[PDB]
Amino acid sequence: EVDYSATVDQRLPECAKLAKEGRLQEVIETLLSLEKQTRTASDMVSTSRILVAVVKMCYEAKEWDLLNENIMLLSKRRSQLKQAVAKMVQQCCTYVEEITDLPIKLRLIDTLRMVTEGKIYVEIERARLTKTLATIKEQNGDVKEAASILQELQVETYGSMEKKERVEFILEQMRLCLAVKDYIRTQIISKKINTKFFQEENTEKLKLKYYNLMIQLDQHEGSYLSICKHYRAIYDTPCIQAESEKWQQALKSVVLYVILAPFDNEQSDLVHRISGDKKLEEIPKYKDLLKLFTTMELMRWSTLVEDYGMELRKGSLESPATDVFGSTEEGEKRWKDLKNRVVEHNIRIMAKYYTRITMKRMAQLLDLSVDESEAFLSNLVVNKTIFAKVDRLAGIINFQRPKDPNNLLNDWSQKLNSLMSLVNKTTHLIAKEEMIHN
Repeated sequence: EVDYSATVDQRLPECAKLAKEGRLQEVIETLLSLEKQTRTASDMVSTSRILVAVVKMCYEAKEWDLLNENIMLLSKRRSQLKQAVAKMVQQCCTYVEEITDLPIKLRLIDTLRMVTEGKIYVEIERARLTKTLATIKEQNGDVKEAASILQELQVETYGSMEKKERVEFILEQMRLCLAVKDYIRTQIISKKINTKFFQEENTEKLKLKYYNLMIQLDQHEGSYLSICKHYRAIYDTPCIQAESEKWQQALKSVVLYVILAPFDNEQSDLVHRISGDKKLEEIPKYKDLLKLFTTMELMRWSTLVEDYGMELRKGSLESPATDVFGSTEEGEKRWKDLKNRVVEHNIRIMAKYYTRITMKRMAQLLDLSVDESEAFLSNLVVNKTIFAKVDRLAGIINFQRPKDPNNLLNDWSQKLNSLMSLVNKTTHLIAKEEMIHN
């Protein structure tokens, strides 16, 4: 357009000197007139410098009220250039960072966040400023208010923000929600992160923070399998997989949580996947333990305790123990759940092999009293986990379902089919033997 350029180059140092002398209101009025001229001229580079010089002038002179009023007026000028306001806010957030006085900084943050509300070109600043506000509202107590302030920011919609900073914002939102114990909101916010982003270049810190936050979230609910998956995701990070003290702990937690997960197709598949790892040999006590949950035999709770409890609960100096079975309340609950998993595995094995078993023998093999074993079996039967009929009068447990004539005759027919196939295969093998020795 008219390209003022040097016109503001002449003015700005002069008004800066006058401001240092003490004249500000007249000087800021002169810059208001010059800003009007540039804005009508639509000179982006001149208007941005004018606004930046104005806010710097009101900042260096400690004119906090004047700075806030100038920000309000300059942001609200008619047909203001958006980039000029963006540069002005970018310069003002630096002053926000520099200011250490809490009330002045808070008022300046409020003004900046109210002038940048609902505007795309300053969405990043109002984001970062909000983060700063949240920090101020957390280091001074009142974590609930900081969580509420950072929660309303829909950072996933902010297109200009870098994906890395967006993920950092979501992680901070999740951490604040966890700090106020808002696990439902933590799940809702966790849904906003695509885990594939952690397969990219150097962002392993974000991956570790995200998966630790998810571990904390799922620990409260008790979803052991999800916790095991999260720990397995931590185990695959190159940073953790490069230090023994880190990947060993991660894999210890992986094993201890895949064991705690109730048996299903997914749990068995995960156990098989983990057992294929060779790094388990660096921690045999855990590896053998996993083998104990893979073998199709009875395992005794007393033997399991006397062989692994010290290595799991108290641990060793050479191999530190995870917090999975620590002395805290969560550790005690996980220990009880481990005993439940052991007895349930024993009941599964006893259902595969036994057809009928005495309640006394079942209690003896479960390291439980008759009443405790019967209650556990009843709980399993009601949940349709394991079929069993308890003739309590005779103290008998029947794992054998009544034989449908369809089922019996189908077993007979399957035997016939296998017999015929084996006869054919034997005939072919006989033909090969005839060929070889003729």
